[PDB]
Amino acid sequence: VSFSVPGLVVEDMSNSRWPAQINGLVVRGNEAQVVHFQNGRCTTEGTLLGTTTLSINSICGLRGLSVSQASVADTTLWLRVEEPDGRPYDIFGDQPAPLGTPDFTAVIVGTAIRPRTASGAYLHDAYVDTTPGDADFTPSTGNTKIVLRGGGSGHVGQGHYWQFRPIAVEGGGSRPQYQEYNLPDYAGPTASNHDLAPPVAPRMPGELLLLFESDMPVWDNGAGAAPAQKIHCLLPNEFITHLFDLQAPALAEAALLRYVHPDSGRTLFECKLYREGYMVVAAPAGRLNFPLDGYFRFDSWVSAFYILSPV
Amino acid sequence: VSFSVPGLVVEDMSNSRWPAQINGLVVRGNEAQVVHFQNGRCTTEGTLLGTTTLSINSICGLRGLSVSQASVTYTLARAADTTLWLRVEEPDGRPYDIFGDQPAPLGTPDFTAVIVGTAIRPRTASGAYLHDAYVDTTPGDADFTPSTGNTKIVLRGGGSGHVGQGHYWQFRPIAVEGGGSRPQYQEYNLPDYAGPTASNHDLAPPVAPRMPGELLLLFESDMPVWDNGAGAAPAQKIHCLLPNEFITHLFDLQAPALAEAALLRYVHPDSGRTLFECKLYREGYMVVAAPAGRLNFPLDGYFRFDSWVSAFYILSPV
Repeated sequence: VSFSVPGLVVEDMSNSRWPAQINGLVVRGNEAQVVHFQNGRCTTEGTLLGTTTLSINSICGLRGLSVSQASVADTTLWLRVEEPDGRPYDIFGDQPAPLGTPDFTAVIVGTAIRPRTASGAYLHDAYVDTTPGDADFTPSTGNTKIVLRGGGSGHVGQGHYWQFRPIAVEGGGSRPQYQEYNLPDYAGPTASNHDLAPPVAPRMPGELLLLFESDMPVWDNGAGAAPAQKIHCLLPNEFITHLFDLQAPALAEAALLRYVHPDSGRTLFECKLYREGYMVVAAPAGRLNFPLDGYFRFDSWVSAFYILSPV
Repeated sequence: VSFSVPGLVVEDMSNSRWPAQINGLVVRGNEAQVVHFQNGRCTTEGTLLGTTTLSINSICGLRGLSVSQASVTYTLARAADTTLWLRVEEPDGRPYDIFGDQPAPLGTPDFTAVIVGTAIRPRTASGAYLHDAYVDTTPGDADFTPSTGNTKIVLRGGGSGHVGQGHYWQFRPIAVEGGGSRPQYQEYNLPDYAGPTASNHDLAPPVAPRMPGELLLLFESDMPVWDNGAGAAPAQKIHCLLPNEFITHLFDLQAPALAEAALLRYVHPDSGRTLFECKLYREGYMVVAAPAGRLNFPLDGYFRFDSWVSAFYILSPV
């Protein structure tokens, strides 16, 4: 099985850590906080890592059956968390958390949805605090908490299927900071993480990480004063499904890709997609100034010692 | 270039008319209302039709720059609302061509209902903003007019002072209204894209199986319902001809059709065999030799292409 990458242009593709179109290409330096994404992790061989799911609608979310408090103004909701396919989450399995679980610290605003109940369907505005400031973000233990904002009393009875779907993160002066590079405590304050997908840092000199950018919406209680935000991922969802389906064996540490712009009738730049599923370019940190209507094309397998032409 | 379909299991794939995982397979009969979807339209050769976009996050939504009004019980709750006016554009940010080959901008909602969601103003230098919102796509609202280059978004209960012109906005769908005396959600009913005054144009063609004993196979998802926190409205579904992963697969592949339909087999790894077979017609829909109603098969199986066949090929019953 010969290797290949999707022929879709970048602005057609989507973020694998957040529900959004890709609208930017940026190069990140080797900052103190190392990239440790749990979502959007796929090898060139199509091996999924961390909490990565192929179900785009399950990304950065929680779903499962409601349960009572004792079994574990606003209204609290308790879920026994499960996988996107509906099968139960394996506590002592090979994952730090259920697939699609948020992989960063913030207060995440969104909707709590109870779609199938015979007594009638329900939804309400909700938020999930994934910072260590909240003791009850514990999806690694099999249960987690969701807060229904301003209402929801009488609707959180046990035995019903719920979903939390993300809309935005909180911003503003006295709200918890949104830190997309900061991994949460999946097991809460009392316990440790396990089976995390490995850190991403370029080994070779002169090679920096290339990230796919999206806008990150911000909630500030209707003020409209909080500063605009971004969120990033190693590979687009369309890349991940392509590789997973293909299951092509890696023939070298990296695949040399060229970014091809039909209008310009030429290649604009080239990059290295490493076996571990991240891209690098010989370029300094910061936003790349290229049109997003170009696509990546695979040309050959190269070693880690291959010297890229500057961007 | 040989034809093929994705090897992904069904419960891994997503709906091309709504933001949701696929969780059902159902067979629809030839009802009075013919399937006329504008989103989720792709031929087996990878030709996109209607308002179909490859950007899954732009599906059933509206985006563009804000504009002034001059540029363009129920009554009580309405007074508390704020209207937002957008000059609609494509997902890539390029302007909508009013006299182009589309009934509306790509990703526009293709059914009549009140759609609840979020109005997002994500990049403004003065600070980012969002608010709870709804879009009335029924002929009951004169101002759903995306075909004309402008449409309306209603901010529920607030938003005054935030709807100034010149800023980038998005409307993203969360649910449809379902309350007792609220507009009906009718996923098979095409909206008036130009409003009451003008007619639609360049609609993707109707879908109805020609061959006898063949009914349409649809991919089902849950549809969330908003009823102002009552929780009494009955549960809903939404359907599509092909999953998003099918559409991107065909678009990238660009394989020429060698016959009227592609014979697909549904393969279940645990059972170690094919469970049923179907026909994927060139026009981009699937059919099966089966009566109407929900199919009872596990969703951890995948479709596999076996050969090109004519419309007269007789499928084995499901």
